[PDB]
Amino acid sequence: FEPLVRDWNEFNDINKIIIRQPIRTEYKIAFPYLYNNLPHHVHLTWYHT
Amino acid sequence: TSVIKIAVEPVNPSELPKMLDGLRKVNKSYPSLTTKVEESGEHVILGTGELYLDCVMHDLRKMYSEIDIKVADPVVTFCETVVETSSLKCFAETPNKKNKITMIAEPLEKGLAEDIENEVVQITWNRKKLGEFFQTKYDWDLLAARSIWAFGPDATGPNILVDDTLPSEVDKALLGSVKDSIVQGFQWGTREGPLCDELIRNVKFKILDAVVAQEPLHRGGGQIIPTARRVVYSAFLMATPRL
Amino acid sequence: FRRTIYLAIQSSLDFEECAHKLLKMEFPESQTKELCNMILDCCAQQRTYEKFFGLLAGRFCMLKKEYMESFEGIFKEQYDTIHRLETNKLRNVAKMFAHLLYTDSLPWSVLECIKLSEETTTSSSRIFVKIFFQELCEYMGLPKLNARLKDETLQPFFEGLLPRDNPRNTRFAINFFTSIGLGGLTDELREHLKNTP
Amino acid sequence: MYNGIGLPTPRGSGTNGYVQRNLSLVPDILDHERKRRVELRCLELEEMMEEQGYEEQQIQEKVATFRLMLLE
Amino acid sequence: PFDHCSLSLQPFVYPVCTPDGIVFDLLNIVPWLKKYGTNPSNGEKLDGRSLIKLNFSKNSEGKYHCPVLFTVFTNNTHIVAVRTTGNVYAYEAVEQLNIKAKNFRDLLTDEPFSRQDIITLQDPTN
Amino acid sequence: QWENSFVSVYSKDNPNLLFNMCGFECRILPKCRTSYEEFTHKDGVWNLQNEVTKER
Amino acid sequence: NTQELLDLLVKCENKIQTRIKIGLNSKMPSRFPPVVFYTPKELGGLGMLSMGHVLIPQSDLRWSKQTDVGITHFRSGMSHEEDQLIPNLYRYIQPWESEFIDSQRVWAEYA
Repeated sequence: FEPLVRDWNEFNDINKIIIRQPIRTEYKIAFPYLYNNLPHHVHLTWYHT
Repeated sequence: TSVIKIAVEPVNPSELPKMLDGLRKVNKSYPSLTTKVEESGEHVILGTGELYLDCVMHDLRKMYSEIDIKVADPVVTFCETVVETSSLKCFAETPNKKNKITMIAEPLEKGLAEDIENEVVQITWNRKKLGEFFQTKYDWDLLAARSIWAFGPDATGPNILVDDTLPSEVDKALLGSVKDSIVQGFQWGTREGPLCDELIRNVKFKILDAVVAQEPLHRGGGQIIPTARRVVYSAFLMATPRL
Repeated sequence: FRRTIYLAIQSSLDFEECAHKLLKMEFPESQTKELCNMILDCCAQQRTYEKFFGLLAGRFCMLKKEYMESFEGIFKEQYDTIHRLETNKLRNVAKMFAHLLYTDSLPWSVLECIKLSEETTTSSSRIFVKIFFQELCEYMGLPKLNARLKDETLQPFFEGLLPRDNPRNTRFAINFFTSIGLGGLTDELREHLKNTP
Repeated sequence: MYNGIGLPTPRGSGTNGYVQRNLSLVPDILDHERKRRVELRCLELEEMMEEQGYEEQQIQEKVATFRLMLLE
Repeated sequence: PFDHCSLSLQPFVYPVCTPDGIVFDLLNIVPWLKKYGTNPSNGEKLDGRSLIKLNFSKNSEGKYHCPVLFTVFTNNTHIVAVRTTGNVYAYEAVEQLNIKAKNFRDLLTDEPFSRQDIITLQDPTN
Repeated sequence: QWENSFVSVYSKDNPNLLFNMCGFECRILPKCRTSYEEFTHKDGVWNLQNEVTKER
Repeated sequence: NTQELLDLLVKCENKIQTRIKIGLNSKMPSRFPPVVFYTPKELGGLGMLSMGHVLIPQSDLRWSKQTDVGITHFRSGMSHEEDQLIPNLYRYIQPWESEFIDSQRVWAEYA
């Protein structure tokens, strides 16, 4: 879909990170609030049926 | 076991007191979600799982406080240990050069530390019961049991501070004077970690040379504890850090 | 084949994108060695040397051994048929193998095929190794060039280049290292030959 | 997977915005514990003596030799 | 930063803190008071005998650490100071060793201390 | 004017020297300074050479 | 080396093509394959020279504005009718740094 709305950070400092498994969009959608800043107009869908 | 690590910030530092109000409210509404304002200046949360932290921040951003807040990636809280015995000694002496403390370090076995965690070895016993337990199960020495002073980090901490140097050991006047501060400094070093500020686990420290200032007065009493934890660090870091 | 290869090359922007295009088409596994030898051919006929083609066939060598041993033979074969070109082509050829070498894509072993006797060395070989070692030193810096050209684990290959055994080609080859101006190597080994008699 | 690659919307871009992955990608220590050796050497001796008699003179006999004969 | 003057905003080889909390390098703060008796931390003139000296410890590295905890003192670590003793021990050290207990004595020596004689000299959490 | 100008320092904190000439936007980084890692890659990278010692 | 040009050139080339379609009276993509634009002017085509049929290399936005990470993915350039492999102007132009060395040697030996 067309995007809904449209400098520096410290947590993104590449000296302080450990990438053991690289984040992917499946994770960013499974856990909307853990894996995303400013998650707005979001539904949190989950199912352990 | 709470193991997951999440640092959080407001986007504009201005509304940090409101973000603090929110972290209060979540800490009160949650049983073991544990928050700490870490020396780096940050706000870290320690938690259980992905779904746990998800609904945490769901409520945080949804109800308690409505600022925009940045969130770092999840990491772990760590542990520190050794692999083999401190082959030599660095020994610390009080700022006023009054007390020389020689101690070394080595690894315990996992099981007994497990029991320390199980409350099975509760030293709320008498040293006699300590000895029964220890020598019974894991071929500990009876005198090693006599030598066990305490356990480090807190009520249940898997490391052990032991005192074994007989002729200077029967200085129960000056040592039985100094045991309190000794334990303060021991649990200090164990809790604050020698390397990365996370907890140590399952490690054995043994006091082998306690040259005490005669009348270990407030000079000792006050300037003794950092010396003790420096002994702890010397042993550990000297002969074999591990994560 | 060669048509499609030349066109993927000539349609890309750098060896990254060209390598992606090549592996996204597919071929039989049969022509891997000739894949490498083909990038060789194309660069040899180029306007001038540009490390595009080197970097590309070298990336293939990095992606499997077929082109590593393929390039063993590729250097061998240009040492066999290196007289066959003009000075222009030979210059880009030497610069090619030189890029290979200081990127360590070829192994410094291959020097075994380089016998530095006068009567074994075609003047064409002489100019080839001239431009080659000038590229090596002016690429790597001279110090670690001397260091690796020193380490003994490679001297088995290097013997053909640095003569102590035969004194005639010792004189000759050390005079050639003089010529290209790597006085270090030159005077070290004719030092040893000074000590010899 | 939109893994932070591609366009937000391939709408006004002149491409279909289709994405793919780059296929060509690749000294007291011994003395301090010697007294600890001497330690249980006095302890268990008077223990193995009290195991065989606890008059404390038969055991102070057993310990004194275990102390002197060893420390020599 | 931590161990630099403030009027110079440059390093102080010998420090003399302000009774308010900053570093007033005595060598030039005496020039500042002997040429215009006021203070740069506060443009109001402040008396002389308040400028006491300070003790920043030093390790095998010489860095101006805290002696008690052996903790290197930089722009993050919280630093308290004890006025009457002449020594400065880390604020966390002094706090948990005297604001848990009731032995309000010194932090390096055998000396007592006054329950207000400790002032925060460097604290990035304030 | 300070608004249309541009100044760039190289020191022990900045290993890069950036400038902006006829139409190009260039950035020089020496090998001695913080290049543990060096490549030779796509052509955007001129390999300047020291004409006395002739080493890059 | 400028990843913003490559996009500029894709969009600008395909705006020019689109004005030619609009000049006729349709933008159907199958009435106008590439052949009609890139055919040389001897064979009657229009004779365009292209740089918008490249793949545009893409890399991981976050660390791309941070530390020069590499090239992981390849967005696509203009849309060509099949595989079709349209050539490039960049490959027929010769880089500067290599001309400057040629000219060095060439005039040295002419002197």
